[PDB]
Amino acid sequence: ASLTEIEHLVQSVCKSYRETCQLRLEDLLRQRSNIFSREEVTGYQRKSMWEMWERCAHHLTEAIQYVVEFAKRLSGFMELCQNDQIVLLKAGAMEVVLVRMCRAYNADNRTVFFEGKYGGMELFRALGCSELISSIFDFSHSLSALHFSEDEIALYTALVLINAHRPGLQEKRKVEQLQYNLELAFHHHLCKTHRQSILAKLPPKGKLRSLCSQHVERLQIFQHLHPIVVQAAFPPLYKELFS
Amino acid sequence: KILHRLLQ
Ligand SMILES: CCS(=O)(=O)c1ccc(CC(=O)Nc2nc(-c3cc(Cl)ccc3Cl)c(-c3ccccc3)s2)cc1
Repeated sequence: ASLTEIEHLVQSVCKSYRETCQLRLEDLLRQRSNIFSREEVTGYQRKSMWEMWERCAHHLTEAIQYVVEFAKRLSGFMELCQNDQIVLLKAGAMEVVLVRMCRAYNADNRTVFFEGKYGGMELFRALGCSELISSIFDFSHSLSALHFSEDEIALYTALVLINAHRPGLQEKRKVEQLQYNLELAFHHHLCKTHRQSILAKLPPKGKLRSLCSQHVERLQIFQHLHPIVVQAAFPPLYKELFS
Repeated sequence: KILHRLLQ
């Protein structure tokens, strides 16, 4: 409740994000010419549905683990009760990764960083969920048009996580208070940097929810086809969040 | 279970 306090929250959030961002932006940018060839692409398409699902679930889990660490270092998160921490992470971890993903997306040729190189949505054809894949690509394309700075991603992803509307919260008002302070920090930073134009261009929450629902739906379809693969070869954290 | 472990 003072400029100095809000500004302190902005830097805290930005720091917490930097420490848990998984890959540095520069590293991702340096690799943009490193693109899968036609032969490697064909190689991905020839892989079994279940091998590809397993690999995607593994990489999603790695990314989620960084988001979990982000939350632990996020001012006020650990002071919430354990029930609410779990509720917020279960609902928001995937949404945060989806936002973070625009950093690894190349709008100029419509590719994303995956297993050491950049590839287009055709790389994922073996998954058998083309609607989900192109929606994530489209979502990433829309976020790329905003030209997020890292600090903006830090602040926005903090708010994606700290959402007082999540069902199952026991200390709703306490999450409301933290949410409000992070909104002030985000919006103060946007005001300071003359970037409040992006507020109206941020995707609605229903878009993020739609992507997460589709992901869960397509997992369910896949798990019905290969139940022992999920039981035997999917990461436990993934199954906990999504099964 | 896993999420609980990561947080603690
Ligand atoms: C996120 C933090 S970072 O920017 O530092 C970073 C760090 C590592 C990586 C490499 C990686 O893991 N790429 C992946 N690409 C997709 C992906 C991306 C699109 Cl646009 C469409 C379809 C897919 Cl499958 C993944 C995926 C898997 C399962 C479900 C949903 C998504 S994982 C990328 C980014």
